[PDB]
Amino acid sequence: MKVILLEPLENLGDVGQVVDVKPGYARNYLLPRGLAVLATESNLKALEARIRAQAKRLAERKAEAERLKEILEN
RNA sequence: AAGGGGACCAGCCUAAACCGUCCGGCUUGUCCGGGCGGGGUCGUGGGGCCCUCGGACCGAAUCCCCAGCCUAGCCGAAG
Ligand SMILES: [Mg+2]
Ligand SMILES: [Mg+2]
Ligand SMILES: [Mg+2]
Ligand SMILES: [Mg+2]
Ligand SMILES: [Mg+2]
Ligand SMILES: [Mg+2]
Ligand SMILES: [Mg+2]
Ligand SMILES: [Mg+2]
Ligand SMILES: [Mg+2]
Ligand SMILES: [Mg+2]
Ligand SMILES: [Mg+2]
Ligand SMILES: [Mg+2]
Ligand SMILES: [Mg+2]
Ligand SMILES: [Mg+2]
Ligand SMILES: [Mg+2]
Repeated sequence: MKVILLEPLENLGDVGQVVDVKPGYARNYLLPRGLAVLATESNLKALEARIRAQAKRLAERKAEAERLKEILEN
């Protein structure tokens, strides 16, 4: 049962990682405790749409820095 | 059971793709979901989306009117 970790978890994986666990662990532990959500298609693109923003909104923190590394060093 | 002979005869709407809008959520958006509207309905497969071209007949099982019919009756030959 693939689920999306919402927290860095011991020997399981990092936050945002999609790992496989037994169903009982998912519905009776990981899911009612907020530690993860199930890897449905519905909130699978939710994950792709956040890695997207961060990928863009981080490289923008890089593109603007250069727009001054070129100015000031000159 | 197929097949043959007959009775009757009639075919339709939708889900999904893709658009639009509204509302919700807080994993902030090219986000997810819920509505509603548009789209669409097929087996030679069909539909969606993008290119070129071509630009009125059909018609309900729904509604209206009417005939007809039903719920009383009536005329009716000649000792
Ligand atoms: Mg047979
Ligand atoms: Mg027959
Ligand atoms: Mg919608
Ligand atoms: Mg619809
Ligand atoms: Mg429609
Ligand atoms: Mg249609
Ligand atoms: Mg239609
Ligand atoms: Mg329709
Ligand atoms: Mg048809
Ligand atoms: Mg065939
Ligand atoms: Mg096709
Ligand atoms: Mg008919
Ligand atoms: Mg009909
Ligand atoms: Mg009489
Ligand atoms: Mg008499």
